[PDB]
Amino acid sequence: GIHLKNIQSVNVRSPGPHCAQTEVIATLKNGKKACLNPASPMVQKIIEKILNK
Amino acid sequence: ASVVTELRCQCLQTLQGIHLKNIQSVNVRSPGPHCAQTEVIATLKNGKKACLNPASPMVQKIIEKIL
Amino acid sequence: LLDAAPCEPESLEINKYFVVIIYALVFLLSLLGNSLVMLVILYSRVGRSVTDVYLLNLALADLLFALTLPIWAASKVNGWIFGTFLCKVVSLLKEVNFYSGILLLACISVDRYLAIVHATRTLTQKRYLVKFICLSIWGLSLLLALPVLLFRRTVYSSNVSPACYEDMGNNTANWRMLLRILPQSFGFIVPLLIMLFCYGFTLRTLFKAHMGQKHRAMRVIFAVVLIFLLCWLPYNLVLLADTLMRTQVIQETCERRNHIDRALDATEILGILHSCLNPLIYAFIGQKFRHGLLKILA
Repeated sequence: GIHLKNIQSVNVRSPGPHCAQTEVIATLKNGKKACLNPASPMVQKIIEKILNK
Repeated sequence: ASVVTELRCQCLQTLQGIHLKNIQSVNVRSPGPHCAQTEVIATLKNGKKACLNPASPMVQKIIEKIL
Repeated sequence: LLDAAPCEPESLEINKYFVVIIYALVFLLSLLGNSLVMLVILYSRVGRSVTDVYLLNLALADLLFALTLPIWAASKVNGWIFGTFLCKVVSLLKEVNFYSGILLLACISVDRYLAIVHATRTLTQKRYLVKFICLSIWGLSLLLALPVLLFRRTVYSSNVSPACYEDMGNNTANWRMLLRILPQSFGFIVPLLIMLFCYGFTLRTLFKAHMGQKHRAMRVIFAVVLIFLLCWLPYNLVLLADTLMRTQVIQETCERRNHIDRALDATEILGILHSCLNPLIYAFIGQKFRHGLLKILA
């Protein structure tokens, strides 16, 4: 449950040979990388708001 | 890895119409100190990189389909 | 139009390795020179003329700038790994000392103009306000350096290592471009105009007299002006080119981006030489300082 104001960027990695599960990695303003659950609609909402930004 | 005195937008032109069958991953950067616009960068399976227009509904549809 | 694609950045090892040596050498020379000048000025209280105070303040500014150099060299090496507080403090100190150094050069030029062209008139007596003028210059430098303190932090990116950049919000790029006007106006154009005017009239009045040492003074003035130009003009021109490119006046391309980045770094290296060179051009080229330094060896 990372707040929007702290998210700097989002990277979405699709399934591949090295990983069978979709990954969402959020890079925060403080430089720490966090993992997000793809199934959570909050991530999709965050992405939509960022795109509309 | 590298040192740069000043930061710039990672994209110059804005392409559209990428086939998801070739896309391997997608990165989205909100407008920060780096640049004044939201940037979407798609890395394909062959190692090439492409830039997507944030305003294109097709880009948003592709991103959500990836998720 | 598949030609469009990200412009990957490129970094070299040779520049990293050589820049550290250059910065360390400049640090050593500047430290030694400023120490010598301060020692000479402070040791003896006789003959504490206005130029002595001006040179003392210039030496202090250069000493602080050199003291701040090594952290900047480390940052150039590996990127700013040293947090936010140090980014703010060091950027503040660097910019304050740079502005004060430039404005002190301008003030010394004004003093020479008052003391030569207007030697016979009643205006020259206004050159005994070194204390208040120097205080005003330092205060103006501190006022001008505020934007660095207010909007500087580390920026974490994927392509590039962390940098002690500015973070003004959504439209940070445009605001940074606007803030760049201050270093190029109160830092280059205004002092350049003042120096050119003052030294032009000084040369005009000198060339018409019959003094014995006129030629050496003319050569010294030419040397000072050329050193200032060579030290600062390249960096300012490259910065203006970068501003124009961001404004789309000149076509923007990845090759141009790399070229301008390299030019910015090289011109910053070159312009850093001013702190080391100032003790030689302004102070040690004088007879009084040399005689005093020779005396102090007792």
